[PDB]
Amino acid sequence: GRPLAAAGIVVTGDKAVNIYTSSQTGSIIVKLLPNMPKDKEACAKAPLEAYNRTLTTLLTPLGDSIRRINQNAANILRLKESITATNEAVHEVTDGLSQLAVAVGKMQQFVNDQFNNTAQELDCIKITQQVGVELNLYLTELTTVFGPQITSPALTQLTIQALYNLAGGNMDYLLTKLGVGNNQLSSLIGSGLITGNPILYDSQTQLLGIQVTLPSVGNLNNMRATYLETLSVSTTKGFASALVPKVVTQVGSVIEELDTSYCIETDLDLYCTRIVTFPMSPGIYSCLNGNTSACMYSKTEGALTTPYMTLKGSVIANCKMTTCRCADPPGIISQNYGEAVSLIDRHSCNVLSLDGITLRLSGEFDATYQKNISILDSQVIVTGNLDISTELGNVNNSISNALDKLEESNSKLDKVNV
Amino acid sequence: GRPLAAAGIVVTGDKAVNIYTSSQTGSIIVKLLPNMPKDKEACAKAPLEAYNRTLTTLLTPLGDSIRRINQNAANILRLKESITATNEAVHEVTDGLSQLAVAVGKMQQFVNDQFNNTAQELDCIKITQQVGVELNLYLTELTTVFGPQITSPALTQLTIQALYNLAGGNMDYLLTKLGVGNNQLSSLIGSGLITGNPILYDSQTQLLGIQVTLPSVGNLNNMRATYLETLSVSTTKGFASALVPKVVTQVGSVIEELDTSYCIETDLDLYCTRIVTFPMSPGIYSCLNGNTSACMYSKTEGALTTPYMTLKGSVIANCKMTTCRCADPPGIISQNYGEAVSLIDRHSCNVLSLDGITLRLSGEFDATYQKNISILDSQVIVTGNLDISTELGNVNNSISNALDKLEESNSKLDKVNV
Amino acid sequence: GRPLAAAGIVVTGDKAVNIYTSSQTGSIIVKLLPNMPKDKEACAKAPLEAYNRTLTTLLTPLGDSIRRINQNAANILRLKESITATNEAVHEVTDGLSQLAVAVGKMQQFVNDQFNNTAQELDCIKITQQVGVELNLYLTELTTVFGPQITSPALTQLTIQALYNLAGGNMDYLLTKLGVGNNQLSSLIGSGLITGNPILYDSQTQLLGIQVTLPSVGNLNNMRATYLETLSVSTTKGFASALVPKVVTQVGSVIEELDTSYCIETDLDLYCTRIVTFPMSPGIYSCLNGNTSACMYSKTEGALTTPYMTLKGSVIANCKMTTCRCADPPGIISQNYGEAVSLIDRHSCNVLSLDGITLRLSGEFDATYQKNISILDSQVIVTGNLDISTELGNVNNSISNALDKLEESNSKLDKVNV
Ligand SMILES: *[C@@H]1O[C@H](CO)[C@@H](O[C@@H]2O[C@H](CO)[C@@H](O)[C@H](O)[C@H]2NC(C)=O)[C@H](O)[C@H]1NC(C)=O
Ligand SMILES: *[C@@H]1O[C@H](CO)[C@@H](O[C@@H]2O[C@H](CO)[C@@H](O)[C@H](O)[C@H]2NC(C)=O)[C@H](O)[C@H]1NC(C)=O
Ligand SMILES: *[C@@H]1O[C@H](CO)[C@@H](O[C@@H]2O[C@H](CO)[C@@H](O)[C@H](O)[C@H]2NC(C)=O)[C@H](O)[C@H]1NC(C)=O
Ligand SMILES: *[C@@H]1O[C@H](CO)[C@@H](O[C@@H]2O[C@H](CO)[C@@H](O)[C@H](O)[C@H]2NC(C)=O)[C@H](O)[C@H]1NC(C)=O
Ligand SMILES: *[C@@H]1O[C@H](CO)[C@@H](O[C@@H]2O[C@H](CO)[C@@H](O)[C@H](O)[C@H]2NC(C)=O)[C@H](O)[C@H]1NC(C)=O
Ligand SMILES: *[C@@H]1O[C@H](CO)[C@@H](O[C@@H]2O[C@H](CO)[C@@H](O)[C@H](O)[C@H]2NC(C)=O)[C@H](O)[C@H]1NC(C)=O
Repeated sequence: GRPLAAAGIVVTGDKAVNIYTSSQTGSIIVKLLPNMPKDKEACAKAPLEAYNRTLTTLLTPLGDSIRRINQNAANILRLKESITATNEAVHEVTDGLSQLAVAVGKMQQFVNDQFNNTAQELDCIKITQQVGVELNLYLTELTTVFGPQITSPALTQLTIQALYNLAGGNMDYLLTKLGVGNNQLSSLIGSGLITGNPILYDSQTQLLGIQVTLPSVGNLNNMRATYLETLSVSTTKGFASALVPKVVTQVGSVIEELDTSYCIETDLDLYCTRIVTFPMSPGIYSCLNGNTSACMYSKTEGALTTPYMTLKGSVIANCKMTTCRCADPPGIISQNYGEAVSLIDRHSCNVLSLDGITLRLSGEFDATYQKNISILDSQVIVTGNLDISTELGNVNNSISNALDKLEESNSKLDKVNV
Repeated sequence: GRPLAAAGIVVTGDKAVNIYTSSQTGSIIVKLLPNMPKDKEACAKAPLEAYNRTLTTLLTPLGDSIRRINQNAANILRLKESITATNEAVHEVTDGLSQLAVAVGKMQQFVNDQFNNTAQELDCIKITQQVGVELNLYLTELTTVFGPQITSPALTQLTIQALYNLAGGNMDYLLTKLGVGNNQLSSLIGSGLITGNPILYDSQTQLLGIQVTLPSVGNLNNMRATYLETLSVSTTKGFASALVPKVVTQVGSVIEELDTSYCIETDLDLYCTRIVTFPMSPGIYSCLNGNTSACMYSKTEGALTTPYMTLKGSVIANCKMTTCRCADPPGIISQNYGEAVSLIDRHSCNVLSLDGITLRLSGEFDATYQKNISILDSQVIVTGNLDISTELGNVNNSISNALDKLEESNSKLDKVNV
Repeated sequence: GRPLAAAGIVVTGDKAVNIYTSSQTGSIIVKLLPNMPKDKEACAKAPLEAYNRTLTTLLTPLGDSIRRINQNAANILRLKESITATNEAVHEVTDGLSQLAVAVGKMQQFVNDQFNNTAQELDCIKITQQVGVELNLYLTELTTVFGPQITSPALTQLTIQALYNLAGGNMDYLLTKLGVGNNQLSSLIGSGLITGNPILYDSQTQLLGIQVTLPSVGNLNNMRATYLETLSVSTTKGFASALVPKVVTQVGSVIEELDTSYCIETDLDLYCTRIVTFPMSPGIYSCLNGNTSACMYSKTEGALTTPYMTLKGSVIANCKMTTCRCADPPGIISQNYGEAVSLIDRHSCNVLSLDGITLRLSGEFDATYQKNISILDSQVIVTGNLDISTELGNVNNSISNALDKLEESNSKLDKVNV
């Protein structure tokens, strides 16, 4: 209840009681080498060759710690020597063309077998690239999901992902088989009852095997363990402390001291191997129900003992035995006689100064973790800036003048008599 | 032994005793920047520039927390003007060829200095690629081997790989120097005695220094600590519990209670700073040897105390004070009078329901962790599909007709008289 | 002091006293997807597509555990049929040129639109490459900085980097707000008071949210807790042990026993929720000040109790009740009567053998962790080795002979009469 805080007794903890047993075994088999494409191309043989190599460099130590555990007549002749020499000049132009047509034809299948020789080059780079990145993502994924197991041979608390994969996704089913509620997983994992340890590792196949161990818990209703602490308050004796156990468990109208030696405690759940309770004095039970007039006090204390304590980011102090100075909101703190002890939290004070120390009962820290990616523009020297049109045009035009200069020639024959 | 389980006393733990001391220091110096090729090419300057940058973004915080701690006469003339104009048409075809031969020659050293300009491009990409992947593998390798040390300044349990590297591979030698057996490494690492902490980090060289601390253990034979717990069994008094210590150590015929406050316990090994034993009542020693008739009982118990407990995934319960209902294999469970307490495990029951809770004494979970890699086929627009043969052929053929049309011309002169 | 070691009492621990409270909350919001370049190019859509995919495959499990919690006349005619056929041979050479000039022009815009088609290909690969590597560095960076939080839903000890980012770099300011000194951070983080747990995760935006919890500590000067242990030394009784508490706290001239149940201990700092001290016998206080003649002894011990213990990599043993054999430096060890107990460390012995075990008080292990990167030289088939100069030259030269063979023709006409 609450009136028990009128005798220096304050409830610090309140959690449910559970009984567990490590009677659930599993076996997660991890395939270090991902499933390569059906194409089976040896173009990704480069990124993988290095990936598989960094696996042996990373797993061997782990596997090691397991394996060991007339006058005109001269003109008619001159004309002959003129056209017999003209044909001599045409036969050469023909050789220059019949050999240049080869220099162009030879250059055809060249640039063709060089662009087609690049079509298979760039094709490989894109594949190698994708694989190189996709393969790195996996190695940085395993060292996160199964890090704890890779980094140590002995039992290590599993990873959510590792467990998520174990249940095959269907989590609500896994929990039910163990007897765990939805609002109890956070504490279940944070208890070290979900451990795992490597068992068999193959260097060749790169296939890691892990042995999982899960607990079977049985919740106990109507039974809740309560943690109790006490401060110093003046009484009939004078400056004494209330006498109450540290941990108690209640069922209906039965209250007894709980031995937390057989149990693993959390923030809101206690998983116990066994339950051992002890009978408490009748004067104690009477008090814990509300009868504050039943609690016994004693001077079991020294001079260096503190008149306060910490509870859930708060400070519970006796402000009549110590001046509670509230800094941020100026003024001295106190409480009605109904409560022998004052509770100071964030709702009434941000900075407090007690006898000796100065605790800060408030604070806020908001930060952002991001990354600014900047890519460099590597100017590629490769450019398509070949301008041979100035020469090409002078040909498409020079040919025109060669055709008409011939037309005049061929038309000068239309005027020949005989 | 086993007959002690006839008085409600059950052996839960059984481990060897060890004496240890943190008198072994080491120093692992990690080279964050790998050994670059002797070629010293500045083609891998891109992947490294970013890698070295993410190291300072990842290590600075760590280093920070350390730095601060006639009528025919007209024909003879007409023929002249016919061939003087024909040569006029040949001189132009020559200019068109002598300028096209340049347009082709200029295009030669172009595509040549563009394919050769690509031969050094693709060459760089392949290098950059390999480095980019190889360098990522290392960063995802260090955050796994030396993660614990990078993530925290204070002492942190080393990684198998970190230790494996420390011993230089030869592990059997390292253990011998510390006095550790082969079948004792699993517990040795899982004790937190193999810790390490960063000491000196250089931002420039990217060279991390870690201080290792190893224990020197001395095994004690003939001495084994045994953990003992007790349940409630009806006796001369009626509904009482046997009185026996929690931890005891035996040597030959000497049995005494062991103080486990100076020791770190494991699954099968206890590493102790010291050994403190206490003498136990003669009535106790007599019992632990086999004389069950010597053990004393007492009603040190409450009403909320459990009539059972958990042991190695099993449930040891008194099935005469509580109805043990076996679910999976229907039927009530009990045991011969020879054993006051019943042991229920997987070999006799898969699901049990006791007074209050229902524990599951069996379960199997097999899962597989893999990754399906699928690469995309980026169709490269670059193709070698230049078909200039239709035009090329029309030349290799048109030249033939130009050669024979000239042969007729040159043969029409063989029939000239003078 | 030191004279207390003349009664078998040795100081093992010496740390400062602190009062803490979890009254400091923070919220680190992590942007899983980095800030892409302003260019917004879809050329990095490949590496990111896979990166974002491995995030959902890595975070969903985490988010899941939160969402649910004449005769010559014949000659004048023969000459006509000679040049009319010669022009017939020139008109064809013209067609072969006017069609080859097209085969070259068509090949111009081809290799041009294939090199320019590659200029945008290589450009993309370089971008994709840089992004692929830069993006991998981030995923291997987060699984290290926020690994503990990604791997578990419940509270987990933060990472230096995570905290460094929280304080926005300015660390000296953060500590001051909590009341932590510079030479106290190592112990502060290694206490589990700097915890954090995921609270909200968005699958779409890939934005992780973590709730941070920091303590507010108030140092206590003039007060230092001291850990005390005792060995067996012969006295008036004979073979007994000194009687002194395990932990004590002193303030000025006030010495009392300290209850370390409310406190978290470290290597040099104790962070306590509260301080509970107990009064000790006057005979005890007198001794701890120096009056060794005031300490009481008792035979509270068994036969299996050890005559030694471990302290900071050393062994404190009674070398008059046990023969201390120093191995490395041969000889038996002992100490002046002034000190009832001998302290054996590295400064006086490297290997020791006591009654039962043989501890090694010295050792050094230096190792180096590095990586040798070797890149492969993938010979690119793409080469610029087109040598069409042998054919090109035969044209540039054949044209010369065609020009002069025509010059003779055109000069044979200069000798024509009419
Ligand atoms: C990954 O690399 C390791 C490197 O050791 C390879 O291990 C070899 O496995 C073959 C069989 O596949 C054995 O015959 C060899 O003895 C191993 N190498 C040596 C010399 O130890 C392994 O093959 C690689 N995995 C794959 C499938 O690529
Ligand atoms: C990364 O880039 C972002 C976006 O440009 C930067 O965001 C800035 O944040 C600061 C506060 O920390 C603001 O004052 C600026 O206005 C923001 N800039 C803009 C234009 O958005 C951020 O500074 C960069 N991160 C670092 C530290 O390099
Ligand atoms: C890795 O990157 C860091 C970024 O800080 C580099 O640090 C520089 O180191 C040089 C000496 O090599 C110093 O002169 C500079 O002051 C440092 N940079 C600054 C401005 O802090 C470091 O050089 C890089 N490492 C290598 C070898 O590439
Ligand atoms: C990845 O690919 C593998 C191989 O194709 C898939 O394996 C399937 O596994 C399921 C059971 O989980 C079987 O029912 C199928 O027959 C398997 N397929 C084949 C053809 O082998 C697997 O499903 C894929 N992983 C996921 C979940 O995407
Ligand atoms: C990263 O990948 C996830 C894969 O689930 C994407 O999730 C989708 O988010 C869109 C909105 O952006 C939803 O409409 C879809 O329903 C989600 N996919 C499905 C089918 O679950 C997410 O968009 C990706 N992130 C980015 C920004 O690329
Ligand atoms: C990686 O390369 C380095 C540098 O070559 C090697 O360094 C050698 O280290 C050993 C001792 O471990 C020396 O004996 C050699 O002289 C060193 N070699 C040289 C030339 O420096 C190292 O061996 C390589 N690492 C491994 C194990 O492959």
